[PDB]
Amino acid sequence: VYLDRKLLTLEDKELGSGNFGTVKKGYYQMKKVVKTVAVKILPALKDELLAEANVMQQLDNPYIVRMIGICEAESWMLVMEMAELGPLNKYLQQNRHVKDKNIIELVHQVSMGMKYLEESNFVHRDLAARNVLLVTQHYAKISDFGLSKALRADENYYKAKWPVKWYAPECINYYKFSSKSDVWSFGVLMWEAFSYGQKPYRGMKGSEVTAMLEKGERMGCPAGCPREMYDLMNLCWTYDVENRPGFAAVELRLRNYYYDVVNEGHH
Ligand SMILES: COc1ccc(Nc2nc(N3CC[C@H](NC(=O)c4ccc(C(=O)O)cc4)C3)nc3scnc23)cc1OC
Repeated sequence: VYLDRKLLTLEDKELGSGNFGTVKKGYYQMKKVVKTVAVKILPALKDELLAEANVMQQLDNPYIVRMIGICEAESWMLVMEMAELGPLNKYLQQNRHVKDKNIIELVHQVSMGMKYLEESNFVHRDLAARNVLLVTQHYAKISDFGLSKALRADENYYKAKWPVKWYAPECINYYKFSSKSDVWSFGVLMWEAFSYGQKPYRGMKGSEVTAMLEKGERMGCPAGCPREMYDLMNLCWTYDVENRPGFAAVELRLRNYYYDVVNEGHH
């Protein structure tokens, strides 16, 4: 898990920054091959990066960004496998030609990764289109585990600036974060994807979003988004935690609809 700084070569330019730290492109000499990497570079900030690394170490799924390891040099560094195409929202903003079938493919991949995360009893707590990274146009991975929590053996939730527009009502009202709250976030992520990376709740303050949702109102159907996918969004935005679907149910719906669209394409 502990990497050798002299086997790591970093670029001068920066890729971008998340909630904390800064990410640069790099190259790491493995056992034989050289691997292209994305490297998060920086007392509280040190522990946050190590907690993020601790979460990633425990995860093993094709639809989740893999950690290569950590290194304490100029600063603490978190070395991850590179996803070359970057954040999903930014990609779709630059590529409006991307077909509806392709969007379904990508959000289904996210649902598979989240089904695994749910099974593993980890809550992501920051699921948004910005935190889905593209390996290719047809391969998405979940990233940015800086706010993620391993659930206690005896509880199905974690009790806690917040990304309010992605948060379920129980997160706001009770500070409770579960796989179900991740499902709510996933609904917002779906809306973002089908809106080609547009920000949700445009022009609204966090408090106004909370007020809107309390009234039972939800964001409208994005232009060109299939009704079946908008229906799934709304299901993810079920106010009641118990009645809201888990990721097993969400993944199955997406899987089945994706196959329907693949079938229509062949006809
Ligand atoms: C195409 O450019 C790219 C190519 C590869 C990558 N690749 C990668 N970037 C990042 N970071 C994690 C932290 C950085 N966040 C933002 O830059 C950002 C973006 C958008 C919003 C918003 O809309 O709110 C917020 C934050 C990006 N992490 C990993 S892990 C494996 N690959 C990457 C990134 C590119 O862009 C950063």
